[PDB]
Amino acid sequence: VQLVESGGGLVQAGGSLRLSCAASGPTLSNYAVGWFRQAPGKEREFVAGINWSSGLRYKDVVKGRFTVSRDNVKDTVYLQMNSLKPEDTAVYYCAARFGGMLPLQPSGYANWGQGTQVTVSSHHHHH
Amino acid sequence: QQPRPFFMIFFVELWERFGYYGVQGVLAVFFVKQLGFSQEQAFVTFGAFAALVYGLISIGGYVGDHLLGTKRTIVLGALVLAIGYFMTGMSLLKPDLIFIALGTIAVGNGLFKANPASLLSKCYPPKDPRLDGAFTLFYMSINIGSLIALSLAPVIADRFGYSVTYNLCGAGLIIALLVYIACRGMVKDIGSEPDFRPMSFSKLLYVLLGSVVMIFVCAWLMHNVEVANLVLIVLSIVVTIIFFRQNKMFVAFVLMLEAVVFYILYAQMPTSLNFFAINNVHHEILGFSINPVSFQALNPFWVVLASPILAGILSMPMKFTLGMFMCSLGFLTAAAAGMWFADAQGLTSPWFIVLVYLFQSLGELFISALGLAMIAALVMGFILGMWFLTQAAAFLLGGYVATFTAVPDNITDPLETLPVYTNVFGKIGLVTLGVAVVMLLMVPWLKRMIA
Ligand SMILES: CCCCCCCCCCCCO[C@@H]1O[C@H](CO)[C@@H](O[C@H]2O[C@H](CO)[C@@H](O)[C@H](O)[C@H]2O)[C@H](O)[C@H]1O
Ligand SMILES: CCCCCCCCCCCC
Ligand SMILES: CCCCCCCCCC
Ligand SMILES: CCCCCCCC
Ligand SMILES: CCCCCC
Repeated sequence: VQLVESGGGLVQAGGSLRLSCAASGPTLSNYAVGWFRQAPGKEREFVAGINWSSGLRYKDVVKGRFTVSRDNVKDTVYLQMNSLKPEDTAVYYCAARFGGMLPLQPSGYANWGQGTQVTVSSHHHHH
Repeated sequence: QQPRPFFMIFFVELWERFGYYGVQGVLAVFFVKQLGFSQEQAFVTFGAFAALVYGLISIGGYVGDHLLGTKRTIVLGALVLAIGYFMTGMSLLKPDLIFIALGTIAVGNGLFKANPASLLSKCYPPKDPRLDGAFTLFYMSINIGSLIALSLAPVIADRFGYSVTYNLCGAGLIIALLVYIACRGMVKDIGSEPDFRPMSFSKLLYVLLGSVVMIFVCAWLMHNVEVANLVLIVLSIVVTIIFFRQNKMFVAFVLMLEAVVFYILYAQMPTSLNFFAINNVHHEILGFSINPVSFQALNPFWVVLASPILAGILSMPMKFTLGMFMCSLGFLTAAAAGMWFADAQGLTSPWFIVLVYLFQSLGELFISALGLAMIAALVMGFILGMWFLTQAAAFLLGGYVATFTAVPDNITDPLETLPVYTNVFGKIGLVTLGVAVVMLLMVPWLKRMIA
């Protein structure tokens, strides 16, 4: 019912970060977990998710870069973010809905993490 | 208001039904999530389980009347049921136990079910006016237990796992037994004739032997639904042949086929309507988040509210006809909610499902509350066996029908599942409306035959 997100942070363009979502009392195994993100001045948008039985869903602009996966031993869901780009900068939230569906809007999900800042800098080393 | 044994029976039935509906509410999800069945496998296996649970009820009344006694068979049934619930809880350690465990619940239910009502019937002098009220309260007792179980068992299963949920089903039976034993003193002169002679150990052994054989046969049939199909087909065609060879029974037959349609629809609540709630309904009502599996509790909820009112408030074939129109409207409401009142993300308001369940429960109060009760007004043993058989066939058919809504585990978009549910629920509602119309047309002829 309360999800703990961890693993945000600051990274340079082209880098990687891993987010993790863990639940307290309820076993996360019965939940589709969707990752949402809110960039400055826009609404929360669905990024990626996994349902209770390994079905996956992705926003178009993150295919081939993000992977959602689930560790049913640790009762944790992970969002592995590779080839990061500045416009991936946002507050990221995990959200959980019972069952096999990953609806696209925040209103489809009852349980929400608090949000983790992810920042991707255009920083590159000097040539 | 009522004799003292009424209250014992009220609470024994409440707790037994709590155990049973604790299982029913979570079983299809248990199949899908815990055993990894596809939704199709889960739906047909649930249909087979429910078919056995219902078809075997005929045995326990005979055992109570003629072999061991009503009160003795209450004790035996409760013990076998508790064993079954604890075995289901053990099946999480030993998955290979699951079917045997379900078979034990089925047989325990078969031994138990008819006997509390029979006992309650003997708590009143023969034309006591309070009987009607007492049996309505008896029905509410069933639905109070069911309401609690269907509400809470998914929540418990989510927070503590299936082992705890099933052990709590067992515990509910244990306390049913304890209240019976503690109040055993209230029913000293109440029972069937074998209750008052010493127990025949010959007959007890025949009942235990047959029970164990039946537990294994049930396990096999639930594991192999494709031959459970042929068993019930040949049994149905054969008992149909022998009913047709042997005009008030004609009324019993036609009402029985209509009841078949009703039970086919009732079977959707733990399967296709359950997964429709999971996949295409918002999981929040009046601002509270809920487990969508708990939506099944709307059936006993509405029954609990409506049974007094409708007890306070044509005759036989028309009451059946009205119930069929109600069921039709329940499924047409489900289809309409999905076709026209869903979100852009494919989710519909839970108030639509509240109303679906109201319609289905009114159908129940008109049909099944009043089925073999006034099929008993048209009639013997052959028709009791055939009644429970046909209702078993209905549950197998209901599982098959539910498979048309089965969703592969890789689908995650509600807009893909919504048209499957709406197409199937709409077709169910239209077929049931047609059945209701043919029923309406025959109501006058039926009502003549009953004279
Ligand atoms: C329409 C029938 C309604 C059924 C009534 C539910 C019984 C009350 C639940 C027990 C006490 C409440 O305990 C808890 O409350 C919160 C919010 O209220 C609910 O919600 C929490 O648990 C459930 C299942 O575990 C999750 O699917 C849910 O999204 C989560 O947020 C649950 O329903 C219940 O786990
Ligand atoms: C009321 C007396 C209790 C009788 C219980 C006897 C059980 C016999 C066990 C037979 C094993 C197959
Ligand atoms: C190897 C697992 C076999 C499980 C069979 C369980 C039977 C237990 C009877 C109580
Ligand atoms: C009232 C005694 C009931 C005996 C049933 C026990 C069968 C094992
Ligand atoms: C009584 C109807 C049976 C249908 C089997 C396909």
